[PDB]
Amino acid sequence: RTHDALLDQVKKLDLDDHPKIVKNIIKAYQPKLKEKLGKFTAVLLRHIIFLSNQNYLKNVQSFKRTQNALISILKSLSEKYNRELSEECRDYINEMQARYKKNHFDALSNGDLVFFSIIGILFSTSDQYHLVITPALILMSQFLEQIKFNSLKRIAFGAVLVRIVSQYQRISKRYIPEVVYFFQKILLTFIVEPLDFENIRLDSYELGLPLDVDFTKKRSTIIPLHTLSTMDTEAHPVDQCVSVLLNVMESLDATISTVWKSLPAFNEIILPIQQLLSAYTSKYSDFEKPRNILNKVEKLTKFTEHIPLALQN
Amino acid sequence: PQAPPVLTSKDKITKRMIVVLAMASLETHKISDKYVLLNCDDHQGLLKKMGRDISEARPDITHQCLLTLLDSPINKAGKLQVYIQTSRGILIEVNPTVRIPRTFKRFSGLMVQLLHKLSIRSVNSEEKLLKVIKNPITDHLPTKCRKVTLSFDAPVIRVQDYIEKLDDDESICVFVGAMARGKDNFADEYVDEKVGLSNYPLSASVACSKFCHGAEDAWNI
Amino acid sequence: PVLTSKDKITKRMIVVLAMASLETHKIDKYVLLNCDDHQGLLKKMGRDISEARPDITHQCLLTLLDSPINKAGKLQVYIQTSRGILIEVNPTVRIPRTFKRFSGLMVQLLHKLSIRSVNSEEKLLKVIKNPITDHLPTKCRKVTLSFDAPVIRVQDYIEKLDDDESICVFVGAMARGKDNFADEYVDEKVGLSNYPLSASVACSKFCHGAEDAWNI
Amino acid sequence: THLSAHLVASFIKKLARLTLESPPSAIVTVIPFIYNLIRKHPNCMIMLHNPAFISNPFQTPDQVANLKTLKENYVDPFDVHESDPELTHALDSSLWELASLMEHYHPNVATLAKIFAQPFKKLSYNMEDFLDWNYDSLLNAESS
Repeated sequence: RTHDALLDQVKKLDLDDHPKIVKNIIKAYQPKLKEKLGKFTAVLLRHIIFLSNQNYLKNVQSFKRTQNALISILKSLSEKYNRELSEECRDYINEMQARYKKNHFDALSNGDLVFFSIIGILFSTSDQYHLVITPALILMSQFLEQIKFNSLKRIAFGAVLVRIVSQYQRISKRYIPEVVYFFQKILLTFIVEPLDFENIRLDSYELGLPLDVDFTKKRSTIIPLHTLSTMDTEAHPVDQCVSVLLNVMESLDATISTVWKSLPAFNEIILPIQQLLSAYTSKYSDFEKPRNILNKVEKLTKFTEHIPLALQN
Repeated sequence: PQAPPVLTSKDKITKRMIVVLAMASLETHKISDKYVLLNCDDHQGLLKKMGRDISEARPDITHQCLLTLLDSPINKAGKLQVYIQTSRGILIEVNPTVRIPRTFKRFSGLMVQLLHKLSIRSVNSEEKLLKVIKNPITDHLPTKCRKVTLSFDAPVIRVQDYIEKLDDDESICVFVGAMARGKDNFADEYVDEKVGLSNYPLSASVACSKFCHGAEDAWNI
Repeated sequence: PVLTSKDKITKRMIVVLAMASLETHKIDKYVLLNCDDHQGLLKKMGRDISEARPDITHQCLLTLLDSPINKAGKLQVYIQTSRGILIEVNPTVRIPRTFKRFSGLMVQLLHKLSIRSVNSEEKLLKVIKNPITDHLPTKCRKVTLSFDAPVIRVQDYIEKLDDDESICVFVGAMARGKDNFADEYVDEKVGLSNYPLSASVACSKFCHGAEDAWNI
Repeated sequence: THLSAHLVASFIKKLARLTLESPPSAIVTVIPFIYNLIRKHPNCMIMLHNPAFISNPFQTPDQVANLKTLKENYVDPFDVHESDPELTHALDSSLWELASLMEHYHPNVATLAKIFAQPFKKLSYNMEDFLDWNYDSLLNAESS
C-alpha cells in the first residue's frame, strides 16, 4: 500500500486472477479508515501498466475483464483524486521521455501505449491546455516522428498511436502536422520493391509487400493485441503485414472527414497522399479502400471553396 | 490596426463630416447657494422672472443629440467633429475623444463647469476636450467645405446620394436646428443651401442619425 | 389606424428594448432607481453601480417615437425589464421629454400595471405577461443587435423579407453586459456598424434604414 | 536589398508547403522567418489576402454577379517542380498552409501562427530567440 513494489509483491503472493478484488478490498478498507490512497492510487497507475508489461497469454476473457476492472477501480478514485494522479502522470512522462533519451527504442515499452489511453478516458479530453494531456500529446508527437521504422513491429507500435491520438481530438478536432508525415512515411515502405517520391526519407528498404494477399472480407482486421502480437510479429506471415496497413488505411479514412475536412489547406495537404493512394489502386487494381478513399477525396476537392484568404483584415 | 487621427479645428485638409448644433439652450443661472443649468422642466417658475419663456430653454435635446452623435460609428472611425452654437452666441468645440456622461444630471454639472472655466480637460489629462472657441464658426470649419441646413420646408433629398457627389477633399457641414420650435433661419448667412431629410417632422436627435447612418454607408464603414 | 398586440395580420416592425434598468424603490413615497441620484442606496441594497441606468430607456423612446416610421404608425415598442417586466406601449403615446417627469412614470405604471390617458378612450401603457412572442404577429422575424455579429445593411435586410413577415428587433439596453438575452427568442444576431453603438443610435440606425425600404 | 517579389515569394511559399510536414521545432523558426520577409517586402503581402475576394456590404449587386463567378474560376498557379525561383508563380497564389497552422496541437506554435490574423505591428522579431528549440527543450520547459 505504501510502495509501488510492495503492494505488487503482496499481490504477487496471490494469484493475478484474484488480485483485482484484493486491491479493491484494499481500496475499500483504506477508504473505510485521503492520505492512505495518496500512495495507493500511485501504485495502481504503475501496476496497471505493469500487467500490460508482464505477460498477456491470458485472453480477453482471462485478462481484460480483470484488466478493465482495475481501470474501473481508478475511475472511482480519479474523480476524488486529481492531485494524486497529476503527480504521477507528470513524472511518468518525465520518466519515459528520459528513458527515451537512454534508448531510441529499447527503453520504450509495449505497456507504455496504455498509459496514454488510460489518461484520455480518465482526464478531460477536449481541453486546450491540460497539465497531463498536453505534456503527453507533445510527447506522443516526439514518439511519432523520431523513432526509426525498420521493422513491422514499430509500424504496429506506431499504428496504435493514431488510434490513440484521434481519440484526443475526436472532439477537439485540431490539427496534428506530424500525422500526415507519419502516414506518408508508412505508405511507401510497403511499396519499396518510387521515382515519383524521393521526398519521404523512409527508414529501411527491407520490408515491402508482394501482390500476393487475397484481402477478403474475412481478412484479418484491426484488433490490435500488441502483447500477443508485437513480440512475435517479426516471425512474419504475409497476412500480418497487410492487416497492420489496413488499420492505417482506416485510421486515415475515418480521420479525414472529422479533422482534415475542416482545415482550409486541405486541398494542398492531401495531394501527395492521393498519388500515394494512386500507387495502391494503380498497382493492385483490386483493393477497394483506395478507390473509395479517392472518391471521398474527389468530393472534397470539389466540395470546399479553396478561396485564397484575406487574413490581414 | 491603429486609431485614426483625432480631428480638431486645427486640421483643415482632411475630409470629414461636421455636425453643428445651432441655437442650443445652454444658459447659466445663479441661485443663492450654487450655480445651475437652466431647465424647462426642473424649474418653470424661475424663467417667468427672467422673462425668457419656459418652452424655449431646453438643454435636454442637446444631450439627446450628443449621445446620438458620439456613439455613432462615424465618431469611432474618426470622420466627424461636432460644434455647439449656443443661442446666447457661445460657440463650443467638442473633441471627438470625449465621452459625455449619459445621465442628464451629470451633464448639467458638466455644462456649468464649461461655461465658466471655458475648457474641460479629461482625467486622463492629455489634452483639453470641450473648449469654447472664438466666433464665428466659419473660421474653424475646414477650408474646402460644404455648408447645409436641415429644414422641414426644404426639398427632401437622400443622404447617400448627396455625399457621393462631393469631391474627394470637400467636407460637409450640417447645421442642425436643435430648437424645439422655431424658424429654419438660424444660419442663413452661413450656408449655401438648405437640405431636407424626411416628409415627417423630425426630432433634432434623429436628423443627426438620419444623416450619420447614411454617411457611413456612403463612406463604407 | 393604431397598431395593437391584437392586430397580427399586417407586416410591421417591432423594436423591443431589453434589460432596461427600471426598478422601483420606496422612501412615504416611491422613487425610480437612478445611478446618479442615490449611490449609497445602491450600496446598502448591494446592487451594482454601473447597471442601474434608467436614462437609456428615456432616450431611446424619444428616438423610437419621434422617428417618422412611428409617425407612419409602422411600429410599436415593448419594454423588457431587468426584473422581467413586460410593458406594451401604445404608438400614440406622448412621453415626458424631461427625465424627471419621466422618473415617476415608471413608479406610476409599475404599481398601477395600467395607464390610460385623460381622454380615456383606451389604455396607453399596459403591463403584460411574458413571453413577448405571444403578442407578436404570427409570421414574425426576431433578431438581436449585437456588435460581434456580422455587419449588414439595414435597407437590404428588410427588402429580402416576405410581404407578411413582421420584423422584430431586441435591442440590449444595458451599459454593459452579455447580449445573449434573447437567444431563446431570435432567429440570429445582426450587426449594423463597425463601431460600438448606443441604443439610441442603434434604434435610429435601424429605423432610418427601415424608413427607406417602406418609402416614408 | 535587390531581390524581386517573385524571388522572395517563392521561398515563402515553398517553406510554407514544407511546414505541413515538419516537427514543431521547425515551425518556430519558419513563422518568425516568414514574418520578417513580408515585413521586409510588403509587396508580397498579397498572398496573405487578396482584397478583390473580400466582401463588402457597400459593393454593387452587379459586382456580386462578378464576385460569384470570379471565385469559381480560381486555380492555384503555383508550380512546385519549377526550380527557377523568380519563374515560379508564388506571387499569384496565396499560402493557405499558414492559415491552417493556426489550428495546431501545441498552443505556443498555434499562438505564433495567430500573428497573421493580427496586424504587422513590429518588425524586429529576433529569430535567435525563436531558432533553437528541440523536442527535449519543448518538454523540459513545459513543466518548468
